[PDB]
Amino acid sequence: EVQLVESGGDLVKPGGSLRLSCAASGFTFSDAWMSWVRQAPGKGLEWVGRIKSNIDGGTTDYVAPVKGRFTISRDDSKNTLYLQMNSLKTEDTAVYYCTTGVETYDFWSGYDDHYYDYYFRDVWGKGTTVTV
Amino acid sequence: IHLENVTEEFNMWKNNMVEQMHEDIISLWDQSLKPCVKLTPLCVTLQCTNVTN
Ligand SMILES: *[C@@H]1O[C@H](CO)[C@@H](O[C@@H]2O[C@H](CO)[C@@H](O)[C@H](O)[C@H]2NC(C)=O)[C@H](O)[C@H]1NC(C)=O
Repeated sequence: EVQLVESGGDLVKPGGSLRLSCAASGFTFSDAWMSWVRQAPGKGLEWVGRIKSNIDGGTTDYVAPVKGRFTISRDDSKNTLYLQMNSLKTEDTAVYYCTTGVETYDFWSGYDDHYYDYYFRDVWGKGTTVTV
Repeated sequence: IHLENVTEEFNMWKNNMVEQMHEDIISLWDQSLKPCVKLTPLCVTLQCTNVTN
């Protein structure tokens, strides 16, 4: 079983800062690409940004309307993902979620990568908030 | 053939016969496994629970 254990939600104003985070359970982050998405009440899903595994460079990608004030980093010890937000807008009220794709390839043999069992799990945190 | 009036300085903890036998036995043991199945296809994740007894 794979879980993103999300925490750090709090009551904040735009004139402040907030760090939200997710600790993995079962799944580790040494090969985990991770992304934050937010949903304002009454709205659809807006991508915030993505961080690649540190083994692949640690490169990040951010969505223009949230760029700079919302950034993403990784712990690499206790499997924790962080979203650090500073100097926010009144438009940033939303439920934020952390998400990742879990790819499992269980091979039938150690001599050929032809026959195997491929399992794909979309794992989400519970949802935490940024308030105004 | 009892040697009668001979007195010889015996020593274990130097006797090389100990070493020869050690080599021999280890070697004979390894040879017996040469034609046997290698259990390498079985080095996989084994999901485990307690015995129902
Ligand atoms: C080990 O687990 C297996 C299941 O993975 C048990 O086997 C089943 O036992 C039930 C009850 O008798 C049968 O109806 C099933 O048909 C059995 N399945 C298979 C594949 O044989 C097994 O009894 C367990 N053994 C111990 C010692 O706990």
